Amino acid sequence: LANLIDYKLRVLTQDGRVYIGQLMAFDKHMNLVLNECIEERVPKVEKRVLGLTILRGEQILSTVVEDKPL
Amino acid sequence: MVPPINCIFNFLQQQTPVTIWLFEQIGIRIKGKIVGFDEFMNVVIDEAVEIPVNVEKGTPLGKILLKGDNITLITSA
Amino acid sequence: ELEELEEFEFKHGPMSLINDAMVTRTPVIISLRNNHKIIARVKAFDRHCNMVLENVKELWTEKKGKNVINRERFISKLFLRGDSVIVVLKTP
Amino acid sequence: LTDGHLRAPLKHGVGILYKGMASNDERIVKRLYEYGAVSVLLISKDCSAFACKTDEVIILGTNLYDGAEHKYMPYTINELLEMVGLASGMAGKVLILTSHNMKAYYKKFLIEPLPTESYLQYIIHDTLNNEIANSIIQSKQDCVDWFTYSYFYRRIHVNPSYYGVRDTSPHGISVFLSNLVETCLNDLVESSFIEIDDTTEIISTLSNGLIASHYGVSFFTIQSFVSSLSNTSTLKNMLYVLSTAVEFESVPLRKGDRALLVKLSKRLPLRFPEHTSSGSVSFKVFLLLQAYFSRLELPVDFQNDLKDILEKVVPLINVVVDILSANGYLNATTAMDLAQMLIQGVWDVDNPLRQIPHFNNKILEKCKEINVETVYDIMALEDEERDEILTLTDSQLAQVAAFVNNYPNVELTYSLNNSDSLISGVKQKITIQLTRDVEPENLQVTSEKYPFDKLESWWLVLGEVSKKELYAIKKVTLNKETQQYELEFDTPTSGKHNLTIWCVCDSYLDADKELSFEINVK
Amino acid sequence: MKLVNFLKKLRNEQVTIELKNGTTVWGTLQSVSPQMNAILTDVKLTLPNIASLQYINIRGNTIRQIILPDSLNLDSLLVDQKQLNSLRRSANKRPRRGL
Amino acid sequence: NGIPVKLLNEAQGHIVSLELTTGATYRGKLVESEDSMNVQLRDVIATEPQGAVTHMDQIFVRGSQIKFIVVPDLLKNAPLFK
Amino acid sequence: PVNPKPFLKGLVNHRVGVKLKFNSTEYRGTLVSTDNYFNLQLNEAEEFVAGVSHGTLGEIFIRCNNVLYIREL
Amino acid sequence: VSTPELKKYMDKKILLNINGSRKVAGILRGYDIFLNVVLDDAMEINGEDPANNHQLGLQTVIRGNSIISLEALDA
RNA sequence: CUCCUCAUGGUCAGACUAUGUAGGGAAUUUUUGGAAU
Repeated sequence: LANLIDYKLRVLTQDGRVYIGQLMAFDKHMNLVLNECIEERVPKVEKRVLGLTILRGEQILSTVVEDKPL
Repeated sequence: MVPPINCIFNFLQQQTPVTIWLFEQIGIRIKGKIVGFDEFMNVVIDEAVEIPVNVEKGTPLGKILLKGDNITLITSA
Repeated sequence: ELEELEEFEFKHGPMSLINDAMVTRTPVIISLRNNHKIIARVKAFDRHCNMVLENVKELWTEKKGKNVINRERFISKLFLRGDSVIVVLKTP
Repeated sequence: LTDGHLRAPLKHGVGILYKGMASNDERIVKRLYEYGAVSVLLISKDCSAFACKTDEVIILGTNLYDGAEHKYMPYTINELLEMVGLASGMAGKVLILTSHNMKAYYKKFLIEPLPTESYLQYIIHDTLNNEIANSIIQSKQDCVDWFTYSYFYRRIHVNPSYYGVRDTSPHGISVFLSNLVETCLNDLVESSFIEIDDTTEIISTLSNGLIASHYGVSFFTIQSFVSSLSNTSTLKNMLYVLSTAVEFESVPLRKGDRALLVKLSKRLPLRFPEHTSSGSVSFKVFLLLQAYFSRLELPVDFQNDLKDILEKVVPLINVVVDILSANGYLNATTAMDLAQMLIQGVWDVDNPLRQIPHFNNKILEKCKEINVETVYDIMALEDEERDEILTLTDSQLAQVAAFVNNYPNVELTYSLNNSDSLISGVKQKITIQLTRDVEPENLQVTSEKYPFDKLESWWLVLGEVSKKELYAIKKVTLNKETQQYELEFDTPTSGKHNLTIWCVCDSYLDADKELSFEINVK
Repeated sequence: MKLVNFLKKLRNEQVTIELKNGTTVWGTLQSVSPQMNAILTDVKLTLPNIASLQYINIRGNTIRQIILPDSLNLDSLLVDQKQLNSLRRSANKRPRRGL
Repeated sequence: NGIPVKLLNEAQGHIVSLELTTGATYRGKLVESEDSMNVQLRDVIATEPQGAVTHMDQIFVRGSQIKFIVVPDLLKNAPLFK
Repeated sequence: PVNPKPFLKGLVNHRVGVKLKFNSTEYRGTLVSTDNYFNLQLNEAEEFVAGVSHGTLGEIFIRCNNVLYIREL
Repeated sequence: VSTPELKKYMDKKILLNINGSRKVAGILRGYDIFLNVVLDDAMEINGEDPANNHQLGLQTVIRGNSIISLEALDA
């Protein structure tokens, strides 16, 4: 997970919503902080710019490498 | 302004009939007297009854050990 | 000493069903939370009921535009999480 | 088709031979060899005692593995000799497949004679203990004069460099020898086998050295028993203590026995103490005793090791129960139960019914059908019911009958000298009358899972349950039908004292006959 | 003992993980964390129409089950931790043997 | 403790937005954040999944019930880059 | 105090039935044993779904987490 | 185990929203490390119109694990 | 691989960091599911 640091990552939430953001840090619970994170729902449609977000590790399903770091 | 475990203990001593709201289930709630409990809030409940709200009917269950995880809201009736 | 007590409690507790399954190499059927069932032999187990199962036959129920039909498949080497277990039944 | 794989190899003209086999099957193999049906026979090392005369012999590998050593070790030149005696011609042919390091060793000591040496220097502690117990050696002078008879003595003179005695001379020998025996004596007095006091010099024997020397158990094993065994010890601990001994050095392991021990440990009643080593032969002894108590289907490899263990254990378990008696702990009861379990092969709580020879689950159920609990109810049974219960072969039925007959229903009675006059700290003699159902023709003990023969014996026990103190014990061989035995035992302190007497057989389980009585001591 | 260690053994293995949400995963395990968090590479993933992904990290609690290859040696992989525990746990008369 | 817990403690005194497991969104000034993610919030504007919006003075929600937070961009500078 | 653990210990070796949170399944059988985390083992078990007998399962293990309550029958 | 700092909410009337879209109003009385709460003058607000006074002086206990959120009615 | 605990060696006035034959990561706020339909 440390290799994934600073990367743009796609996290899939428990509810099925898709969040995309830079992975700045994690912890034991897999609580993630995501910089410049935006949300996509259906697939672009229903995309929103959230900004800096924490996500809970209990809600996270999976993460994938989206793009390279800024 | 009393801890909840002490509240449950006064239910224990008073032997008042107790109504428990379960978790994520509005349809049914369980009722009966608290004869004892543990640290996990598992409760031995005597003359317990299932109370479907959906006039209310119910099923007499006799003695029961109810697990504390179901517990949403403990009350007196 | 503590280790001994844990193994013993495991032996005489409800866990005895999955212990007996591993030692006798007997098939057991597991009702899971996905509404799927796994009849198989227990290769390994865990306190969480994590399991290594061999000769897995999983049975499920599917609904279509007519009568409900049962479906089943064979998975020879299956490893299972411990929380999906609703029930582990041991039978003849 | 016994020896489950002996079929397919032997079918193509190569036979299999190893210890532990079905004997019939082995004999068939041998007959094929003699008649020429099998031209080739593969014999395991331990079967060198079975001498099958050959025209030629091949020896494949000089290295055998033992776990205890934790590496392969080459064969004894003795084994190789017993391995070359089999072959004779038209010309005697012996192929020996060896390493380069072992070539010079075998190529010399097989063709040229074996130089003989003496290993006494290792066992001197036990040997000298034995001499002191027999009280032939009254003093240290006496022991040196006793060491004059040793093949060791002659040897240390002709080749002193082998034994580490640097000085070669009459005085040098004397000094070195006296050094050795002095070290021995310090170990014995420290371990409480003996005691030494100045007035030439006087040496006396204690309760530990008595039993150790009598049963012949080695010094080190006894010292280990002493260190581990205390009061309030459990049956598991006693069994561990039994497993840790030097007598089990002769039980072989190659890598499979140990891995299989791990796999077997799921199925066993007990669990080895965490602070000792698994690879050590002690753990294996432990699990094979477990497999003796629970009758598992053992590999034929492990059957032999079980047999070896059983050949050792009876003296050892006797020492275990007696050493606890010497330390005056009432828990010797559990040691007695364990000894019974070793003679028979069943647990105390699991079932008394399984004790009777050749019982299995189904047959036991019929006993529950007739609602029998103890074995004594089988003695009152008559022939028609027995026929209904056991449908089996005639030899097995006969052994069961012999079991029933020689297993006595014996009654425990006591007669005390004076119940009114009871003084504290005095040697109080009791006369216990014991009486037997049938007078024995011979004392043979009958058990299937314990192949070796045993004579029956008994232990008379007096102690108080709450304090966990055993006041008195004695061993008896009851040949007659009715006898009397006098326990000379010191009385406890003043006041009311519960005294419970057991009559516990060394062999047969569920023979425990008890009578409880209490006396007020002044 | 701990089956998670058995999963730790499974690096470079091609597996199909069914998940509690019903998702099917197919890929080569690069590692599994003790949390049973599984990082995989060359993964085709089917949500309940397959998406091809270079790397996928899955949180352990979401894993329903993992289907292993039939070629795997379970006898060998299952017995480790006991041997490790034994390793962590670990006089004249020495030579029963002679000359 | 968690590094994101440390950031979230830095977020105290700022205006944050919170989405709970139910889906309701609470925007307001974060008074207090415990280690367990329990948060005390002020002058909250709340948007329900149905779209209705309400105003409340003081709200405190359990950690376990929070889906996620959005915190101001000021904190992104440091010191979590290390 | 009479705790759930002693009541359950006294309930061992008796015919019981257990209603799971789903209520989709109830199990009536002899209570063989229960562990410290409160998993359940029953013998001769019978399954009652929707209050009707589904079938006779036999020796059965119930994950603790699914148990809503246990009652003596 | 950490204790929630609820002391500021003590003896204040609060509206708890709880799992299953349930809502109750009552004065905060006790709490513990577990976030389990004792409420006095508890009033259930049912989905329809009405509200029932469940515990006027007899109070009640709510499992902290079931507590979704808590609103302070007072300041 | 990660977090905690513990131990530890160091540094600062309990905290931080390297290492560990260590313990651990199923009973309310996260990883042994209230989900299923």
